[PDB]
Amino acid sequence: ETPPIVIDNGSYEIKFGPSTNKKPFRALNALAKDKFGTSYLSNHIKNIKDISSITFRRPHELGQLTLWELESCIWDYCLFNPSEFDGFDLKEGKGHHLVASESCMTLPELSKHADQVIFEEYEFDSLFKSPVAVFVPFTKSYKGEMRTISGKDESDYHDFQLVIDSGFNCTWIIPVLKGIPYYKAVKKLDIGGRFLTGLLKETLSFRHYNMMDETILVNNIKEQCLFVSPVSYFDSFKTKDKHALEYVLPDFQTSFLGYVRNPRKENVPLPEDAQIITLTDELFTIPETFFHPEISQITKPGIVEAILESLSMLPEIVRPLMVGNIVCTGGNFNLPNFAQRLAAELQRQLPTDWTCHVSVPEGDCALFGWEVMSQFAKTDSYRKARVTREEYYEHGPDWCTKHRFGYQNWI
Amino acid sequence: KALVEEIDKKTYNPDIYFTSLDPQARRYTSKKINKHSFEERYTQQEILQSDRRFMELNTENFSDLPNVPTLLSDLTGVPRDRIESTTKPIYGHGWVLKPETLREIQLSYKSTKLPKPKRKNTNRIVALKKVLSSKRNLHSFLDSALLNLMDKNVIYHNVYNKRYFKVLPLITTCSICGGYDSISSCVNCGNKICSVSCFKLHNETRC
Amino acid sequence: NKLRETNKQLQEEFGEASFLNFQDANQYFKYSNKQKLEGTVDMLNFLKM
Amino acid sequence: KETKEVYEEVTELTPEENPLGGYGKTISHVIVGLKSAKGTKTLRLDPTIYESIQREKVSIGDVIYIEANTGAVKRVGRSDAYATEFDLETEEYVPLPKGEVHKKKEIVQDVTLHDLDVANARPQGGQDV
Ligand SMILES: Nc1ncnc2c1ncn2[C@@H]1O[C@H](COP(=O)(O)OP(=O)(O)O)[C@@H](O)[C@H]1O
Ligand code: BEF
Ligand SMILES: [Mg+2]
Ligand SMILES: [Zn+2]
Ligand SMILES: [Zn+2]
Repeated sequence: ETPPIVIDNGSYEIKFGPSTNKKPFRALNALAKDKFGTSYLSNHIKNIKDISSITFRRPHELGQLTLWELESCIWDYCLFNPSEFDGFDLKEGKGHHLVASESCMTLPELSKHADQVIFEEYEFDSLFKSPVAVFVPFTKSYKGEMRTISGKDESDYHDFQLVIDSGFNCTWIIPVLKGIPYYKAVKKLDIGGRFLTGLLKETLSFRHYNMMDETILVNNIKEQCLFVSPVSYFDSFKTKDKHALEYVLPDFQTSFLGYVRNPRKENVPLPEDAQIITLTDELFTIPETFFHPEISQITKPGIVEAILESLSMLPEIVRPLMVGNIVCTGGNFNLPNFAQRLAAELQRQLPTDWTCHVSVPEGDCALFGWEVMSQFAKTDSYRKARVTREEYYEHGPDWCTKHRFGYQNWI
Repeated sequence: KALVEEIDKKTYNPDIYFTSLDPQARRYTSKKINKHSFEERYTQQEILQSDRRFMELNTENFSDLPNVPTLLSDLTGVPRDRIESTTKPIYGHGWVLKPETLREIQLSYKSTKLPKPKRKNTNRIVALKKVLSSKRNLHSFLDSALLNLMDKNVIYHNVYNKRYFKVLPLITTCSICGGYDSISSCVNCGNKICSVSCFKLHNETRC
Repeated sequence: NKLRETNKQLQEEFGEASFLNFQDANQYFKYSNKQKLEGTVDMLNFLKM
Repeated sequence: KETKEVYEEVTELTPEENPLGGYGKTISHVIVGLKSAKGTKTLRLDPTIYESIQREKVSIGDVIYIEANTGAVKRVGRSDAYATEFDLETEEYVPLPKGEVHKKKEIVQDVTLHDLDVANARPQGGQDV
């Protein structure tokens, strides 16, 4: 088996797939059990009939994962259920390699735990784990769609890079140079998917009936009905009266999921018995918290301050290079107008001499990163940068996590 | 000013002008009347309150509300005693190790299966079994010496900002709604209010 | 004229691959030459003004 | 027609070396930084324009209008994003200038010879009584 299996482990949902495929296999990474005790696996949460009162537990915390039991079971589930995930089928994966994506701020002890759990139980042969950052430079290896937006106006892997990820857990900004990312100018923003959902809960509680036990509705509302302030907080407030959306409660007797309507459009004239929540202000106020955390009265600096200071740590010669090619990554970036807004903000902050450009992959960036990693598996530099079974056996699990993929080494 | 005004030569502070209906006729400072980093504008108590509100926004369920002291201790290394004393806040709880899910997962992948044994009995196998029955807390990771102190230094202070905490000005809009014009501070609670309805909704519970 | 001599020799030496902004974004050396030529163009314009 | 350059949010300003002569009080140069919208930039400028600024008496968080042709600074006003610092403020806050701070432009005006005759006959300049 020449092509490996690519696993982009996400805190919210993991993306597992063969290197042959062009799209990842999406499987949730969580565990929700009804109050009556009938627990359900992560992939089976979407098929449940009630979402009002559930007990939740997600193996991946803010920093990283600690207990490998649930993750190992879920990995086997996505690795030993060919029926539920069509096309894919495997016996042992002995000759199959592994391409994984794990954060650059991992705990060395937890990195050792991950290495041992991936190698000495499932009996792999070759591994390669690296953060989603380094692979995006390989976008120059394969042709793809890549919308470059200019801030000012109204080998194969690229050495110069500065990429931001914004998923469910948190946000990470990384500078990559010479294909070797810098591990000191890296800056972490705690606002992730979790924190945006929490802000959504609090602001609806400030507006409409509470749902704090019902967090799946919060996640769905956050993914569906929000949009980033295209120009400014005040001017977007001027559109609050004219523009508004209306969500309808999901009636478990009738519909497990609700819907959002616009009063302008008459394509849905059907009246409904259940109550309807009007969202006129929180559509655009919620995304603003990245630039104005003090709306939620936090002492957090903000995204623009974080990127400016991260640039400040970098050497002056390499500072203008990074902003000239910026790639947007993460599931939070799918919110509309976010990329243009952040581009305008940082270009306004950055001085006139250097113009910064932001590259957006169309659609979600999760599948973009997955296809990038699949191309990396296709890319032959992976052959020279790979490791073998005898390297793992001849040394201890500590050497593999402290020498090659260790982060203090690249500091 | 109107020309020719009578003064009595007492007090007569040209930069101090105090006028009221005289219900108390007392200065707010007569005799000390009582009884750019954001860490400077907001004191240690205020930044810690912002931090614990942040951690309490992190949780998505009831069960992690008492997990806030543990999470904050893992973050900044503060004992839970002062967390419960000074923060002044507003089996599913004990990680995912329930055996019920462990035997229920069998029906999840029961559609197709072909397991085979390929394993040995070594110290690595014992450690793998220990990791499989993990049941460990972040507090156990940090208290133990399994992670180097330099790793702690490069995982804790590689994120925080120390000199520039703000680069954009603050909107400072009302707490309840977003009235952007004619904002003003409240009489007692000291929070910005804009509309009459906002003041009526704020004076009861928030104020 | 002193600035224009250097500007024209720089444009003659590497006026094929350093002119495009695509190479300017992805560069380590050529973007510096582009910066130098644009800076000297601005300097000569300011001097004429 | 006439071509003019101009510079337009004020970030910071520093006034000023050793006299080493007949200079009782020396202000060698003044460093001023502007923000604008399409990027910021700092520059150095003469003491005379600094005294002109002091005559305008602008603050640090303001937007100004300086024409290098005549060396005159005009205070456009405060910065709009600097609002709500106090509950009241008489001065109009005014938004931030759009585009590049260093603007090159040209202007075209139609007049009559009688306008020039009137301007020369009755000049408006002068500061004395
Ligand atoms: N179109 C969208 N609009 C708004 N939010 C979205 C959209 N798509 C995904 N998200 C959010 O992005 C998050 C996904 O993050 P994820 O990539 O899973 O992070 P991680 O890889 O760390 O698990 C989800 O919480 C979801 O709410
Ligand atoms: F793991 Be992720 F995309 F933050
Ligand atoms: Mg992920
Ligand atoms: Zn209000
Ligand atoms: Zn009040």
